[PDB]
Amino acid sequence: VAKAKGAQKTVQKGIHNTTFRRPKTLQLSRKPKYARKSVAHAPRLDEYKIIVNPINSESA
Amino acid sequence: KKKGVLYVGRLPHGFYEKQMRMYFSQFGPVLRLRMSRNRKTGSSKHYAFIEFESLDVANVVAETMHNYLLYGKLLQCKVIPEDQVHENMFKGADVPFKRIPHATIARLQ
Repeated sequence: VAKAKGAQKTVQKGIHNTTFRRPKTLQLSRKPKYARKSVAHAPRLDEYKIIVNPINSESA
Repeated sequence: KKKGVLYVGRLPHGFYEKQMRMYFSQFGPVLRLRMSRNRKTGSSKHYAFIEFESLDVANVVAETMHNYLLYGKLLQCKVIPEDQVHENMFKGADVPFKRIPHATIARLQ
């Protein structure tokens, strides 16, 4: 009788039937609609601001 | 052990002797099967009696296909106890029923 009890009785009720780390998930990169600064600032330390003055002291 | 006999009622047009045998076989082996048919034209009476080797197998079907909505028909099957089973529910069972062409044989005769 077990022939029909299993896989003939339950087929009529459906035939198809160590540690955990957070999985890696697709981390997208920024694609801003607006660049947050209109005009990129001109360089802040160039030659004409690095060298300010020569010293002409007696040791110099 | 004990010869289980089963009745099936409200047969959809098509659920005939072969179709039932190839269906109930996977439930379990079926020995003697007859389906009541018209005496004259051999048309279906839409109810059949089947036998199972064990009443336990015979009662298996009675709790699944009972009230089985099929093609708009509610199949009626339940175990018929052996006290009132007659001798020949399976007289001519598993035999292609003979429908004789009464009209044509009359014209030839």
